[PDB]
Formats: sequence, C-alpha cells, structure tokens
Amino acid sequence: AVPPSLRLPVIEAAFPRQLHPYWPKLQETTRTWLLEKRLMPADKVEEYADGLCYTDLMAGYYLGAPDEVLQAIADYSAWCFVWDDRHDRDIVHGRAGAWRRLRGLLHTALDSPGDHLHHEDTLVAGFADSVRRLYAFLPATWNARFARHFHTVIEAYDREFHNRTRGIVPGVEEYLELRRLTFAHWIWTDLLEPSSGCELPDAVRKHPAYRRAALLSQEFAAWYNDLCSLPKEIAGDEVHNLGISLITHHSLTLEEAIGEVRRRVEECITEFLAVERDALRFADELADGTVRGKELSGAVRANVGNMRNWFSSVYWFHHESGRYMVDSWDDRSTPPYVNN
Ligand SMILES: CC[N+](CC)(CC)Cc1ccccc1
Ligand SMILES: [Mg+2]
Ligand SMILES: [Mg+2]
Ligand SMILES: [Mg+2]
Repeated sequence: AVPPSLRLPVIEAAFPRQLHPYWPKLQETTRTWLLEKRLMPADKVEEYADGLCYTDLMAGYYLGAPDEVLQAIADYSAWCFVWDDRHDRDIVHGRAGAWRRLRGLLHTALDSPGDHLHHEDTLVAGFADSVRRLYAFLPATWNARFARHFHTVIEAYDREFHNRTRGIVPGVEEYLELRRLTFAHWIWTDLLEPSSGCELPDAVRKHPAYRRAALLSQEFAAWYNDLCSLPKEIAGDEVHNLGISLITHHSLTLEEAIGEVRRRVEECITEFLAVERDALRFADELADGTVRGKELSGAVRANVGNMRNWFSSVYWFHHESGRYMVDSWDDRSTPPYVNN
C-alpha cells in the first residue's frame, strides 16, 4: 500500500510488476561484490545492503537479460548509488580536491577500465570492474557510446558539485536538462541493448517513437525519484530536485510543489502509453521478413517492454528501499548507510 501523496493508480493497475528469475542470486552476488570490492563498510553491508533494494530495482527492469549481463548491470547500479553517496559526502565535507581527483580518474577508467581494475582507490577499481564487464557483451561501437554518455554524467555530477558548493538551485528548465544527465537517462537506455542481446543501429534507436518512449520512461523515473526522495534531500541540503526548483523559483509551497511534481509524473505515464503504441508499431514494421529484421524487431519489442517495466520497478523500489526512509534516522541529514 502506497501513501496517497505518492500513489499512482495507473501504475498499480496497468503496469504490473515483473521480476527476473535470477534475482535471488543477484541479491547476494552484488552484496558480496560490494563487500569484496570494499565499496561499503562491512558492517554497513550486513546491516543495510539487502534493505537498500538496489538489485530488486534492476531485476524489475531488464527482464530477459542474460544472467551475466544482469549481474554486471546490478553491480554497476549499486556502484552508482555508492558514488552518489561519495559525491554527497565530498560536497558536505568540502573535499573539492578529492572530488576533482575522483572525477578525473573516473573519466580515464571509463575509457580504459582494464588499466584501473586494481587501482588504489577502491571506488575507482569497483567502477572499472563493472564497466570492463559491461564492455564484454556487444561490439566496441556500443562501448564507445556508453562511454560518451557516461563522460557526460560525470560532468553533470561535477556541475552539481559546483551548484551545491555555491548554494545555487537550478531554474526549473535548467534543472530538467541537468536531470537527464544526473539520473543517467541515456545509460539506462543504452543498457537495454546488452539486455536483449543486440546493439541497435543509430537509425533504429533514433527513430522518433523509440527515442520518445525511452525518454518518457526515464523522465518518469527521475521525477518520481524527486517526488519520493524530496524529504531526505531537503534534510540533507540537496538542491537538485524538481520540487526544490519549483519552491525556489516559482515560489510554490511544499504542498503545491509535491502536487506539481505528481502531475508531471502522471503525464509521463499517459504520454508513454500513447507513444508506446507507436514504438510497438515500429517494432512490427522492422519485422520485414528477414532474419536481421526479426532480430531487430524482437530487440526493440523487448527494449520497449523494459522501458515499460522501469515504471513499475522504480515505483515499488521507492516504497521498499531503506535509502529514502529519513524518518527512521538519528540524523536526518546523514543516512545510516553512508560512510561519513
Ligand atoms: C543516485 C542513483 N542514480 C542511478 C542508480 C543516479 C544515476 C539515480 C536513481 C535513483 C533511484 C532509482 C533509480 C535511479
Ligand atoms: Mg545524485
Ligand atoms: Mg542523491
Ligand atoms: Mg533523489
């Protein structure tokens, strides 16, 4: 049961939740990876890792993924959360030097992950381990695009560092552009392809219906995170959240801002339902009779299915994960699972 201010009946009724059969193993393997790569303190992994639900979130998303592919995606996903925590703590403690160095190392590791598998910074070595494995599934053309996309994500984190250091809250439109990067829209979109076993040609994945379906899936996920993570983020002096930009620049009250974010999230859903029809008509057009057309048709169909699955996975993740349960913390500004 979800709180009325967070509840989305259309999700509950029309996007039934899915779970990949590898999830029980996935849960433990990622937990152990976090442990052995020293990405989270050992006692924090035992106390909090399972309750954080990072593996549940990916296992509800990339349905159909080879077990190995889902494992690398889940390790990378968990790493991303730990990176978000590190970024947060570097900002809070004014470690601009340590953040700048991490940022540079991540850019280099991204292009040559093999070189960085045993780097002395365990956050960098962990990144490189997951990225090296992601690079093993599809041609190097897909790897180059993932890298291009993630260099942009790191730089958006650097922009957030600048904003929070200066006490700047982005305008609403500026925020919406930044959020496509800090949420890593195009990374989750990229990872649809190794999950269905096919790198999509530019002409296919840039078709308007595929692009728009892919975008709305991510806008929904990012803004729903904004809605649900607003309490802990206000508490932690986070300034990046659609709700916070509206309060700051459109002078809404908190209640008005929650309402406005809800309405924007709702519209993503019914916009997605419209363009999903087009995206699936496109998948049928790809099935032209040929082997390649059938491969491409099947892959777009799977990808669009998972774009849909993201809605329910993200929806339930925010109600299940301890990441957001600020009311339970001794210090509302310092989550228990973060290394402070
Ligand atoms: C901070 C984590 N993340 C990706 C794991 C940043 C790129 C956004 C996110 C939050 C909640 C659900 C899904 C993604
Ligand atoms: Mg963040
Ligand atoms: Mg965050
Ligand atoms: Mg958030």
